[PDB]
Amino acid sequence: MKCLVVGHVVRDIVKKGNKVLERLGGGAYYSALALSRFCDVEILTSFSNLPEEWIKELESMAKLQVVPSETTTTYELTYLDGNRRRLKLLERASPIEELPDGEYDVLLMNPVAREVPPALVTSALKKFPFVAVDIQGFIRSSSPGEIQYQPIDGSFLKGVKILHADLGEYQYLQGFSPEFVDVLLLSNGPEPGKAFLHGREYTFEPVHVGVDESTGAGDVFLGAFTGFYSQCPFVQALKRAAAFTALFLKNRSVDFSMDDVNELAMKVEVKRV
Ligand SMILES: Nc1ncnc2c1ncn2[C@@H]1O[C@H](COP(=O)(O)OP(=O)(O)O)[C@@H](O)[C@H]1O
Ligand SMILES: O=P([O-])([O-])O[C@@H]1[C@@H](O)[C@H](O)[C@@H](O)[C@H](O)[C@@H]1O
Ligand SMILES: [Mg+2]
Repeated sequence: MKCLVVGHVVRDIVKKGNKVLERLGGGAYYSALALSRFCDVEILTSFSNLPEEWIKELESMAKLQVVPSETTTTYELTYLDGNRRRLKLLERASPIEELPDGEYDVLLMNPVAREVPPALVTSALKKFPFVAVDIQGFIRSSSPGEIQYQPIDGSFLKGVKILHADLGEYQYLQGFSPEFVDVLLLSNGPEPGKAFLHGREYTFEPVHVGVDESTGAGDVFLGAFTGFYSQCPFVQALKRAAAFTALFLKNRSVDFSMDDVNELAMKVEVKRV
């Protein structure tokens, strides 16, 4: 397979206690990282400058298509536990307005700062047969600071194959019922999550891991699920996505074997109804 992941790569300023570091982040990066274990990935993104080593990391995992920009999207993430976080947008790269006219088995739209208009999802749903979406960058407002949320109508998501939102993000979605999409992944950090298959609800319990931050969790979970769902029954795909994401969080990498994923996935609880 061949997939296109769309959205800004980010200069993350990660703060955990009194400690601060810069690293590569973004929905596009993290979702591509997950999908790189399943397929050839390309990333449609925008940025201005990034460190040579970060550009090498991206180009080792994916072909890059970069919309010119004079700015690079930059977020400060402050972690008070592993999941409870403050996000502050410091800088935003150029919007993404055009899709390539090549042919991909999967288009995954994962913006972080309103860089993908709803209109582009509608274009994508016509020019491509399989579209997956993370909602995060659609419900955030675009201006600098502590992030604000804006509700949106969900009707444009009809036809989306797989959609992911965490619990706090979901409440800003409206004109929306889960059956608008083939699979809704509704996650809640370390706590139990929900998955809907054609609107029928399942619950899942993630693998317990002790982490000082969870940056990229949702992106990896969406990316890995999209990969497993293409080659596993629904439930198994859910379990393997959870396990993969759990391995990513402690390894903060995707440099573990698929056999370990499959072993861990056996222990993930999933219930129907
Ligand atoms: N602290 C954690 N411990 C164990 N698993 C986690 C943790 N945080 C996230 N996960 C896994 O990642 C998935 C998505 O993470 P979540 O934090 O819900 O999304 P987002 O990063 O978009 O907020 C969860 O459903 C869970 O499987
Ligand atoms: O943690 P998560 O929900 O997968 O996604 C995160 C984005 O919401 C955030 O804007 C970005 O700066 C991080 O690098 C990461 O991509
Ligand atoms: Mg998220």
